[PDB]
Formats: sequence, structure tokens, C-alpha cells
Amino acid sequence: QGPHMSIDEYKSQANESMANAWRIITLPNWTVEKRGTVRGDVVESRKVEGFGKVYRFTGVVNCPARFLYEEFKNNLTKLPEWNPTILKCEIIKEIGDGVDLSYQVTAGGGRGIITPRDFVILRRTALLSREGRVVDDNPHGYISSGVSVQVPGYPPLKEMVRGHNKVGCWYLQPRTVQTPGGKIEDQALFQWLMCCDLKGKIPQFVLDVAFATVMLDYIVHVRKFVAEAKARAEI
Repeated sequence: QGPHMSIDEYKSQANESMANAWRIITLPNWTVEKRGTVRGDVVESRKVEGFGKVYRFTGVVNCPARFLYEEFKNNLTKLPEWNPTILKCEIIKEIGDGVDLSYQVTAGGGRGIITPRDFVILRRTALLSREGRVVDDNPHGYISSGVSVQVPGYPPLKEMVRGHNKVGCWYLQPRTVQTPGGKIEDQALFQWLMCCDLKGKIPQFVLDVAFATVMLDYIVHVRKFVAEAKARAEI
């Protein structure tokens, strides 16, 4: 344990956040908010004391879970190149054990329901077993969790709302399938937990549609990034 270390505070909050995201994303009783266009794609929600209403997208992506995991872990600044909803992404600092601070500017929903917002995110990216324990190899799932924090030097901009992520994560599980042609290929069950403090006072019903829409529009960009990696023989 480090003395006079604000880095222990950052690493502590990232671990607490990662454990909370894994624990929330694996909770059993969910309410369907919206079904997606691709079969099996769903946005669900549920109440969690301390967090309020949380949202969860679940869908299958045709690529190894490890490949997507590697892009989220090591190439987060390249996120705007293939996901238009991310206008800016920069790493603030990397502080060990898969933990980093990043600045992200997100775009609005288009309908004007969710306006563009910026974020200062504390993140932990790790390999997990079935009981939520951090492993060095043979993982059951791959997590990349985030929570909003304050970083001196990244204050709220007067020109933009500083959003607040209470609990969130990308969670990927490897899945090897038999295709209709008989081939054995690697696939990934992809889940995205979202819980944001907007700041506004718009009814819960209209924001349920807004958040589900954001989630469904995101998976389209992930599948396009995946389809290009497939075509250019990277997967």
C-alpha cells in the first residue's frame, strides 16, 4: 500500500466500479425496453439501489471476444474513426493494472433528446472468471468498465454538458459457433451496461427510448468495424 498516493484512490475506485459493473450486468431480473433489428439484440433495464435505472444491451458480434477486447483496451483513441458518436477520445493517464483516465466527447442522439456531452472516465479493463475474479488467462469474460471522476485540468466546459457515468462497462464472452455452412467460427456475446446522470429533467419514459436508441445505433458501428476487419483478413 502506497503512502501519499491519489493513485491508490484512482485504482480503488476503478476496482470498486469494475466489481459494481460485473455485479450489475449479471443481475437476473431485467425489463425489455426495446428489441433490436438483428434477432437476439435487446436493450433491457432494471433498478439497482445506489444507481437508479440501469440499461443493458445484449447482442452477438461475429468475431472473437479477444479481438474486440484488444481494440477497447489498447485502441480507445481510434474510437472516433469507426464510431461517429465519439467525437473525441484521448487518454489522460495510465496508472497500472489495466487502469486509465480518459476524456471522451460524445455526440447527441440526433432527435435532440440527448445533447452532446463530454466525460472524464476512470476505467479498468480485465479478464474475469465466472465468479467475477480477475484472471491472467483462460477468461470466462472480458470487461472494460468505466465511471466518471474529476481530474484537475479537465473541468466542465461552459460550451458543453459534463455528463456523469455512474456505472458502465463493455463485457464480452467468447462463443464458438457452427455456422449454417458447417464451419466452426469464433463469435462474441457482447453486453453493454449504461447508467448515466444526464443533468436534465426530461421524463423517464422518453429517456428510456433515447438511451435504447443510442445503444442500438452503437452496435451498428461495432458490426461495421467487425465486417471490415473480416474483409481485410484481420479476423
